[PDB]
Amino acid sequence: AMQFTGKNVLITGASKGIGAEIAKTLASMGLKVWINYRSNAEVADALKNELEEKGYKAAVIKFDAASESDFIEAIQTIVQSDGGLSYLVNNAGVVRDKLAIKMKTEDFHHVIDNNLTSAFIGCREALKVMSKSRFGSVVNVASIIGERGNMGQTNYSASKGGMIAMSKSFAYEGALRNIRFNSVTPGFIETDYVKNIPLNRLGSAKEVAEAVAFLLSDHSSYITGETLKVNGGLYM
Amino acid sequence: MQFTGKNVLITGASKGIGAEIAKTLASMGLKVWINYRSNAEVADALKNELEEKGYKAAVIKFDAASESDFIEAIQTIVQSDGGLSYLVNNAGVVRDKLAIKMKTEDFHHVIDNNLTSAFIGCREALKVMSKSRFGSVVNVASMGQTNYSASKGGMIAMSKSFAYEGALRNIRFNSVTPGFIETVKNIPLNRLGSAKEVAEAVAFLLSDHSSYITGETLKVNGGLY
Amino acid sequence: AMQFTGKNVLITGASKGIGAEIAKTLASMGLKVWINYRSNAEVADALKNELEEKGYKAAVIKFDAASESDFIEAIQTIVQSDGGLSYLVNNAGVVRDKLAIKMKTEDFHHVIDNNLTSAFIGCREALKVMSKSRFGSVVNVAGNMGQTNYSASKGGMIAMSKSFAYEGALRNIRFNSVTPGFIEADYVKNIPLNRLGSAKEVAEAVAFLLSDHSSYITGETLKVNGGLY
Amino acid sequence: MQFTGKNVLITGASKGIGAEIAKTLASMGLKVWINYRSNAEVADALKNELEEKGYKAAVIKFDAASESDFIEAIQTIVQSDGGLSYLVNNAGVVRDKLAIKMKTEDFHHVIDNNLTSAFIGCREALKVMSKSRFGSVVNVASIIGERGNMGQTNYSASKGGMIAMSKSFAYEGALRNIRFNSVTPGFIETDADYVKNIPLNRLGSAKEVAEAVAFLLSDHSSYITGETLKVNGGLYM
Ligand code: NA
Repeated sequence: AMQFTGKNVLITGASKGIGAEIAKTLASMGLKVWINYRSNAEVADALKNELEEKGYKAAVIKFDAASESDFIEAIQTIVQSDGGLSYLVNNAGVVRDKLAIKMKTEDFHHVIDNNLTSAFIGCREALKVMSKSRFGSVVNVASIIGERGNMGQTNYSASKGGMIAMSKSFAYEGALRNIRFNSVTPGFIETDYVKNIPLNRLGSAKEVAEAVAFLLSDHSSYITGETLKVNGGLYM
Repeated sequence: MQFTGKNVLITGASKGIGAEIAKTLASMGLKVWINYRSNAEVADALKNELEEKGYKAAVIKFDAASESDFIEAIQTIVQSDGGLSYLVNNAGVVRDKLAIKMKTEDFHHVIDNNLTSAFIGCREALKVMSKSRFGSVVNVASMGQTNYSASKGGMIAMSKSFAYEGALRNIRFNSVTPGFIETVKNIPLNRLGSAKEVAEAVAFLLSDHSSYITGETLKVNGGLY
Repeated sequence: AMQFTGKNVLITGASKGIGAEIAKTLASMGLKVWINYRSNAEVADALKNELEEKGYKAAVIKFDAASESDFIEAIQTIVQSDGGLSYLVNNAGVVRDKLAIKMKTEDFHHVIDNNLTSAFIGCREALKVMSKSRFGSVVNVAGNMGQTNYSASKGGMIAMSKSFAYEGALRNIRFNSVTPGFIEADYVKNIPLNRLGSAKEVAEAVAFLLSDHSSYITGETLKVNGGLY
Repeated sequence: MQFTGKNVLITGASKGIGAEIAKTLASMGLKVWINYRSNAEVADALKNELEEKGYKAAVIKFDAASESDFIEAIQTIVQSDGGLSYLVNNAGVVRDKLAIKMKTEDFHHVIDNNLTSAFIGCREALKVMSKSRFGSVVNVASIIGERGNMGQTNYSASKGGMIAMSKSFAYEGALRNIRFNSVTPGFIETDADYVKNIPLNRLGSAKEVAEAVAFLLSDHSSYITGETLKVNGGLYM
């Protein structure tokens, strides 16, 4: 177990895939995890249950990370239960791949609001809530697409490129008060194209999850404004 | 510089950097289309200035953030000129504030005006330049700047994705990232850049001289980054 | 304690500063540390002793990392004592800042040989020795006014490490880099975190990149500079 | 393109990319100095070709890896032309090997020929251009230097080093308006398994690289220093 001065963590879009592993990983290292879900209570509750059965601390929380007012409410709820919030992971993300010539503005906004605006709101709240205690760490989960572009993903790459850039700006603003901001850019993660990956396999959600954890942990305390690639050598 | 193409649309071309891009490109033989959003007088004075020097220039009102306006404007150009070879996404605003003071509206305002606008422009470029299997497109960039850095980081990333999508049809996409441009201690060249210095880098990236260059970001900042 | 599938680690220039902390940190997480020194046996022995007195596993080993033949001999020695080598840290490094117009070729080579060539040799040997067992991780510890030679050697190291990452990838030998900033107030003013880093903070990022935790990470550079770049 | 400066030295200018840089720059009115190491005939044939078209050109023998040879050669140019406004460090060799097969001598061979050579050139450019408070210098590197490569631990090292080093030079020349920049070519026509990963779906010409070098030297890029310009057809973004 990595070392955490903080006690709890909010993970957006934590119901499944990468968000679910981040919750597992961080729970296994002694943090109380808050598992944000948007729609399905049963999946999120089953995850919470699974973690409790292993002796870890976990809770579920319903909101839409793209909604300003839902995100503010959800933080107020956490501060009320736990006394504060030390850690945050902006993971909420959707895709809507189309060739640009076919893509409508609505398709572009849809991904921008759900991926970038959501991270802006989360990061803003983190700064509000973590400044009081002069301690925090935030990780934005982004993608290789945000660094290198992709055919059919003008909107995804825009939202991830934006997230990466934005996170650095936050890093500047949280720095004096020891609130760190960093990004992670997964490559191809399980859940053909393996040939272009030097490690010659897909990454697990776990491998991403453990890099997020490092960046939240005290081990990375002189690290802020960095992007950590977790892509098997696909992009260097 | 050499241009296979014949004309260019520049968004936010009334003044500052956009205006210099128009001058520069007009003096190198391209017919420039000068998009303005609000002030007709400044745009028409620019058009006039360029005409009086024997260059070819036109003016066009539309809001680059508006999908339907951008599509109409291109239709207008295609109708006058037969097509469009070059495009410069320059439309851009700032609204600096510390993130804790910043409202969602402040964030969207910059996103829609800077990033969404470049998306639309790029999309239309692709539609209109594919037919003729030729084009070049330049996306111009612009503590307290979470919204600006988001929109510009996004633009840079998005442009690369466009570069992928235009590549087979020889439609290049590239970015320029100006530093402090005239409207110093941390700038190695120890001076502000002129709008002209930005404008000539745009021109290179549109010119045939940069024909093996796509998906790139060109910094024009005096060594500041 | 972070998770290590591997058992031992060689650290070049481990006598003092950052190299010494990498040794302490990794020793405390259960790895047998090999403490390379070039000249002073006493300081290196005192470190080894300190770590053994705490119940950790540690050894010292004399060689010049810039020397091809010395480095090969030393690895042979390790393989022979421990059965193999799972981890390596190229930390051997010098500076010789001067303005380029005053800098001689000898000044440039001096830094290149001691920083870049040394890392090449270490990385090459890592690949030879780790390929048999299809497991390993390697960390290279890496512009500016007055530092044409340093930036050259560090830019090179960073680029070279990626090439290594390609070559070790099929055999699950990962290569990564770390780029410390100012490590222990007018220097501090340009650092967003507004303080110097400790050797520990660098040492723990190295450890992560060696640990199983970073197993899908290769060819990456990890900045440990407090937001300075 | 517009050049305030009047002449240019290009290292390894006999052939390939270096030759095209010379042709390009000659056709835009610069007096070009064509460095060669070994073969006089090829360099002379290039000079001849350019003179027959009414351009200004000279040949100059030296090894860019040798400090003393490079100093002499600049002294020669200053003596003929009054100064030197532009420089292109292009001298470069390859010696690909898998690292486990590579000897230290193989590593140095590329470092000395590619990186040390650029360091010397850049150093001299600074000495010779400072007096007149004007200059531009381009280090021709490679995509390999940005992304690394299987079998090119020594090439990448030397190009990664170049790109980093050039920025340091940019800092040191900035007050005196001496700009330093790099170019990183991708796969350039070498005399369809390479081509499939290139979005533009073709190899670049030596010309397309040559014209990017020219831009970076030209007055058109006067607010650009410490930058790396990729000329790789989208292969790396
Ligand atoms: Na061309």
